[PDB]
Amino acid sequence: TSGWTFGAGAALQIPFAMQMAYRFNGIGVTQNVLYENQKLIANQFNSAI
Amino acid sequence: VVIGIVNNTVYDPLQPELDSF
Amino acid sequence: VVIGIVNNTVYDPLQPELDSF
Ligand SMILES: *[C@@H]1O[C@H](CO)[C@@H](O[C@@H]2O[C@H](CO)[C@@H](O)[C@H](O)[C@H]2NC(C)=O)[C@H](O)[C@H]1NC(C)=O
Ligand SMILES: *[C@@H]1O[C@H](CO)[C@@H](O[C@@H]2O[C@H](CO)[C@@H](O)[C@H](O)[C@H]2NC(C)=O)[C@H](O)[C@H]1NC(C)=O
Ligand SMILES: *[C@@H]1O[C@H](CO)[C@@H](O[C@@H]2O[C@H](CO)[C@@H](O)[C@H](O)[C@H]2NC(C)=O)[C@H](O)[C@H]1NC(C)=O
Ligand SMILES: *[C@@H]1O[C@H](CO)[C@@H](O)[C@H](O)[C@H]1NC(C)=O
Ligand SMILES: *[C@@H]1O[C@H](CO)[C@@H](O)[C@H](O)[C@H]1NC(C)=O
Repeated sequence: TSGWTFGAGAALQIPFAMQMAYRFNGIGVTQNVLYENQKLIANQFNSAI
Repeated sequence: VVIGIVNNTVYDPLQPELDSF
Repeated sequence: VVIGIVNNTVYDPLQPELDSF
C-alpha cells in the first residue's frame, strides 16, 4: 500500500502500479517500461507466485 | 497502452519565444 | 581524443522550428 515509506516514517499511500514504476527506476529501467508492459509484468508476477 | 492515463496540457517553453519572434 | 568514436548526425529539436520561423 505504501512503498518503502512506512519504513522511513508514516505510510504514504501510493498506487501499486506506481510503486512498481518506482522500483523500475531504481534498477535503471525507465518507468514507461513498467506502464507500457504492466499487464505482462503482472502476469509474470502472478505466475511466479 | 498506459492504464489510467489522464488528459492535460503540457507546456512547451520554446513555443512562446519563437511565437513572439 | 576518443578511441573508437564514430561519425553520425545528431538531431536538434530547436533547428526545424527556428527554420519554420
Ligand atoms: C517478452 O516475453 C514474454 C514472455 O515472458 C512474451 O509474452 C508472451 O507473448 C506471447 C505472444 O507472443 C503470449 O502468447 C504469451 O502468453 C506471453 N506471455 C505472458 C507471460 O504474457 C512477450 O511477447 C515478449 N516480448 C517481446 C517484445 O519479446
Ligand atoms: C482524452 O482525450 C481524447 C481525445 O483527445 C478522448 O478520446 C475520445 O474518446 C471518445 C469516447 O469517450 C471517443 O468517442 C472519441 O472518438 C475520442 N477521440 C479521439 C480523438 O480519440 C479520451 O476519451 C479522453 N480521455 C478521457 C479519460 O476522457
Ligand atoms: C569522420 O569525419 C571526419 C571529418 O569530420 C573525418 O576526418 C578526416 O579524416 C582524414 C583521414 O581519413 C584526415 O586526413 C582529415 O584530416 C580528417 N578531417 C578532420 C576535419 O578531422 C574522418 O575520416 C571520418 N571518419 C569516418 C570513419 O568516416
Ligand atoms: C480505480 O478503480 C475504479 C473502481 O473502484 C475504476 O473504476 C477506475 O477505472 C480505476 N482507476 C484506475 C486509474 O485504475
Ligand atoms: C577495435 O579494434 C580495431 C582493430 O581491429 C581498432 O582499429 C579500433 O580502434 C578498436 N575500437 C575500440 C573501441 O577499441
